[PDB]
Amino acid sequence: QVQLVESGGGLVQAGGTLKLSCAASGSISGIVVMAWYRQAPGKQRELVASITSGGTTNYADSVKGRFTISKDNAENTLYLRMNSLKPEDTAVYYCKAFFRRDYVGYDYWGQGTQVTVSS
Amino acid sequence: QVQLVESGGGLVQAGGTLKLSCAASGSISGIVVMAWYRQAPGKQRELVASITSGGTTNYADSVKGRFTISKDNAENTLYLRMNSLKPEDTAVYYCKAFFRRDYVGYDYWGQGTQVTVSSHHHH
Amino acid sequence: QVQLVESGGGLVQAGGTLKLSCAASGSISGIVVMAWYRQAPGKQRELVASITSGGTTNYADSVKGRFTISKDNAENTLYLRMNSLKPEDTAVYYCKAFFRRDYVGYDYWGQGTQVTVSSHHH
Amino acid sequence: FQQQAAWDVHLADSVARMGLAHPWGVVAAEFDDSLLPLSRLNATRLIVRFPDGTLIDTERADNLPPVCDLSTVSDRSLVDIVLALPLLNANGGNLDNGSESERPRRWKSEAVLRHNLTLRMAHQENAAWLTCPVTRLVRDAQGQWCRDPRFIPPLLTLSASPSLMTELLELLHHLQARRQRLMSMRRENNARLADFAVADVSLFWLLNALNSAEPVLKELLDMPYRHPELLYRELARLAGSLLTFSLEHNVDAVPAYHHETPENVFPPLLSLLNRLLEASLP
Amino acid sequence: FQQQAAWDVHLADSVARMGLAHPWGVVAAEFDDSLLPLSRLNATRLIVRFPDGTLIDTERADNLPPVCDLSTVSDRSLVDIVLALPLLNANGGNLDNGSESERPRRWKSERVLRHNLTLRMAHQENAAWLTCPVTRLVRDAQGQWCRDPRFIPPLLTLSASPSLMTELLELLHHLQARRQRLMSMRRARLADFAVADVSLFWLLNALNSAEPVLKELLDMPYRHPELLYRELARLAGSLLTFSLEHNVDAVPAYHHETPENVFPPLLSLLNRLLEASLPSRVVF
Amino acid sequence: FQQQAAWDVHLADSVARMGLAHPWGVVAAEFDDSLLPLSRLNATRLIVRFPDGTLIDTERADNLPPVCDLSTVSDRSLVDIVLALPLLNANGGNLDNGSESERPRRWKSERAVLRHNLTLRMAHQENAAWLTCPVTRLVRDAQGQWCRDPRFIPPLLTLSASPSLMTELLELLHHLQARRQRLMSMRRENNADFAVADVSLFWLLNALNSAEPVLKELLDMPYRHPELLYRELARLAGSLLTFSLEHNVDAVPAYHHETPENVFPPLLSLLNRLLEASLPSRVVFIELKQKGVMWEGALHDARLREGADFWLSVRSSMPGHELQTKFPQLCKAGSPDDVSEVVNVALSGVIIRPVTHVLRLENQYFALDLSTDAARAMLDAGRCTFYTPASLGDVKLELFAVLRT
Repeated sequence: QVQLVESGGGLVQAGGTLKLSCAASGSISGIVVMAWYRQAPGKQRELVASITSGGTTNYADSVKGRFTISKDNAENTLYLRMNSLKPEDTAVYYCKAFFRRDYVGYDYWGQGTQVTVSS
Repeated sequence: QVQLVESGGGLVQAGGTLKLSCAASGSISGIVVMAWYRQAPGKQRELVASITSGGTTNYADSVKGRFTISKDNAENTLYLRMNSLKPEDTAVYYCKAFFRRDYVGYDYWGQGTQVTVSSHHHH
Repeated sequence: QVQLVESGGGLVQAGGTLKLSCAASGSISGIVVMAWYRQAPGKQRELVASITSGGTTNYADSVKGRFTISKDNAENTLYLRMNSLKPEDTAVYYCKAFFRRDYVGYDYWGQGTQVTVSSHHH
Repeated sequence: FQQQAAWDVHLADSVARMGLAHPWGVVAAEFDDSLLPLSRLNATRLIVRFPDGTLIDTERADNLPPVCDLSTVSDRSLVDIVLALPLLNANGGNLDNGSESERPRRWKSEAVLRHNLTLRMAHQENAAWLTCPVTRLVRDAQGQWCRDPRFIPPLLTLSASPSLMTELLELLHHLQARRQRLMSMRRENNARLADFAVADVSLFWLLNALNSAEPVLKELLDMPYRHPELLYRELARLAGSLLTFSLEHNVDAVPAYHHETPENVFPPLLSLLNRLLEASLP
Repeated sequence: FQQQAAWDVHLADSVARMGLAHPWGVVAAEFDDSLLPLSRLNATRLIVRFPDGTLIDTERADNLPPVCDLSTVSDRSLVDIVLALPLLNANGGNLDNGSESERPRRWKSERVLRHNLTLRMAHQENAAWLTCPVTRLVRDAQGQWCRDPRFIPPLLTLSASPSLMTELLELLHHLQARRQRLMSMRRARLADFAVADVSLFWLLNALNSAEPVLKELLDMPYRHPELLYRELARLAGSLLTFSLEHNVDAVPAYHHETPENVFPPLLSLLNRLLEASLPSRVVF
Repeated sequence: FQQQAAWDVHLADSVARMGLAHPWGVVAAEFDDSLLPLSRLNATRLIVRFPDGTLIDTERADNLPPVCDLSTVSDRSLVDIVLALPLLNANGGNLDNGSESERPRRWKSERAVLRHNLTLRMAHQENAAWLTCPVTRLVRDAQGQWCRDPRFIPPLLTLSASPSLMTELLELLHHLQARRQRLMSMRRENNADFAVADVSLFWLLNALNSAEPVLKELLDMPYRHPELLYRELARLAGSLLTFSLEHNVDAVPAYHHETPENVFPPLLSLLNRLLEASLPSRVVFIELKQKGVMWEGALHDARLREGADFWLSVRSSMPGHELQTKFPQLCKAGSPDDVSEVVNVALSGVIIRPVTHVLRLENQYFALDLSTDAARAMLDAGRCTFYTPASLGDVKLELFAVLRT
């Protein structure tokens, strides 16, 4: 089992920056991949960026070239540096953990953090 | 397999008594618990009383304090002594047998016996 | 796996004859029973005749007494001699092979061969 | 519906094949010997597992196969009865829908599926079926069909053959007796916790063969409902250990495991073992 | 729905019964000892297979049974806890609806089917349930309930009993020590035998045959202990041949339901047989 | 739909795990070697069982994984190919739909029915999001071309999955059969006769006779899990290591299911070595009693009747080189049926010939060449006499025999 807590959300103007944090605790040794998801008002929860335990990053086409997913293994914290923010980036951001307790996978989620981008 | 036959049913006045009998035959060795059920007109079959093979009795709240379930192991007969009868006790009474054979349970039933309790004011 | 190729189909006058051939190749030693099926336009594929590897024949009631299923084991060829042909025999004829591998059965089919029987209404 | 059932049989088979070479055979095959004078055979109880993994149980899920008519084998003196179950077709339809087929289909509709179990004979074309020997009928002096007493079907359980069972209880009784007589022999020779006899050397070493096997064979026989491949391995291991000190019988005397024909494996192996037990210590 | 689960379990059981005599027992049974002074028992983890072949797993599919109230056994000094699962009825309804029954029903409905798992005691009438021992609570000098450390349930895996694992790791170390010493005790790049060698080479064959086999059974201890018993009994049998005063009747019979009378006596017997190796050190 | 499949795989796995520690591995893994110069690897047949209980069969229900592009490993000389199957998610969605995931999903939709997402991956990649099974190792040529390592063996579900192992196993059984009959022939023909002298002949025959029927049945039907074969192979190695001084008990490899190359090849060659080393003492020492100028030796031993070659150990005050020219001419053996202090007529069929070797530095060894009638008269009368004259000096004689077979 893994426990996740997001922080760092807020209101920013277009072109601004935010750094979201996700504190991970529990059986962290079983984490295969960590990700950031986002849910817009009428839209469904979409994948933003992911990082494997080996450090391989992947980004959605909409955030590629602007966002940076990173992991602090010492502090067991997942980060999302969101630069060049656009109002379309307004959503509730969730951090996810894909965990393995052999030989089965399990999904763990955070509560969510609101990110508002004004013009 | 177990074969059950009920007798002792009838017409009685309110406050009266009846003793229902249920003759059991077959693979009697596997009987875990025996019970009495009743089905009133229109209503579904309800549990009245039960007795485990070890003799532990249990009664529905409606019959508790009035009825007595007992077993004659020698004659392989289940009894139901129904005292302080009330017209609400009018129904078809069925005896049941819960049998266990190699980690599987099986339910066996009797044909049914009619019990009619009439009113206290000569009707 | 088994491969089947039908030949011998064509247009025949009512009362005529045709001999269909079905060349079998592959794991032929695994064939349990061979059959001839037919599919008329719009209608479903029906069994015509069958022959077990031991030579036991069976025919649909419609073709019994007129058709003959036979096997040339040397040439690994299944035949269907169709005599006293009727316009109702018009259909696409398929040869089938019921094959066996490891306690499981498998069906193998041919591409199909058209048989048309023309009528003298009278 | 029927799609899950094919997959559930394959799963069963694939797991069983990790620890068993032949996970198929008879668990129970009982018949009605009465009306054999009228040339008709009927099964009363059948628990049989097919080489594909299908378990047939007439006590739980399956219905008894129709009567076996022996009028067709009036010209025969021996008839090998098999329980037949159509093959499953990976490509085809395994249900009887009333449309003709060149082969038998595994299921009939009764709505739920019921296996098309049939009693057939070994002299028939049975490749369109999964087959399992279930009896052998032989003729007596009067020329009457009667079940061959010497018959053993392929076994899934030791308990499927009550004759082989009592023949094994007898082997264990013999082994334990030859072991106890060997316990007395060591005690018979004067002992002060030291051995000075060479005669005792062969004897002490023969006691190692018997004491190693006894607990192992005792547990296999206390619960005899496992596959006889287990029993064979330990029976053959013992025969091998006893063949060390003998020349009446060569090492080739230990029969190989023929699942399909247990008559050529368990009776010869038990015979060999009993001969070796009597021969080592007369 | 429930129809597929029924007799699907029979198919898996019938396959297990081809290689094993008793394919049922405990895989894991963990408890919260903290509420024992408050006369309350709770399970934390339960992976148990019942004799009908039903597997219950609280880590995945199943929900832990409700708390065991020990208020009812205040007059007792020993209480044998069992995990109970109601029998499956071929004729009846196994779903726990509103209506009352004389017997418990296998399933309850939840916002899908959920097994009706409860903790009961061996002194209760449990014939309406499938049962499997899960602990034994005994009282101390203070008179408070405490799990009996000597308790071993019917086992599906060796790993289900960490005490047996300890007792086995210890036996394997004793066997390795006695083998290494006795292998050094054999004598120019060749050897000529004696009377003393006869016994030594019997013991050496017994120990060298068993060691690799018992080592692999203990490296991966997640198989059914019938495998371990067979190989443990095979060794005990071989070792009590050159020991007079000892019959082959010393080797306990395999009894699934009561492993306390099979594995502790057998490991003890083996440890005693291992110490009983004397090479006549004072013979000049 | 997909919910039922998962639990029934778990049910079968839980049952397999009652008898086997590792119920997973390869049954069949075949490849198209033709496209390897074009840096492309394709599987032709795959029957693989994953550690979670999932059986993959390319011949039945599954589709072959897409081609493995070796352009990505141009910088490598060794590449370990594994068959990958996405991990089943207890909480998540195991079916490839529109939405993107951070992890691979177990199934794709086809026609509509579920199809497993099988792919070929390499051991140097991050594969924890997948269930993996080794399926080949590609190694490079002197030319630098990719080619499947012939020494490779994957984790086995069946013995039959490795034809090389199958061959070495058939070879081991033939070697065992040969060594068992040879040892069964050299057994003391009493009435069966065993004594304190030959513990090696007994325990080596008990070892071989116990194992032979057991290993033959495991090899007649080689489609069971190798854990069965290992247990019985290791049991034999252990029994055979009792009479070994060149090999220690640590020589028996532990069972590593994932790497069978470090378990079955070492165990089979250890067993082969132990089987060649299985030769008990074939030397019989004949005591020579000296009654002046005569030497008497008793030939009562039952093993000498079977067939044996004799040798003479001679130590004398006479110089070494001068003893070889004089002893065959001076020393004449005596008639076994006759009793005297001097032999005037040497036996017909006995010829003492000096040899290099059959330990004593100053001793001179000679072969005792005997005929059909000469060896017959000696064994029938159960005696052999030797006359050494006073001219040989302070002469000492010792008789040794080497049993044939």
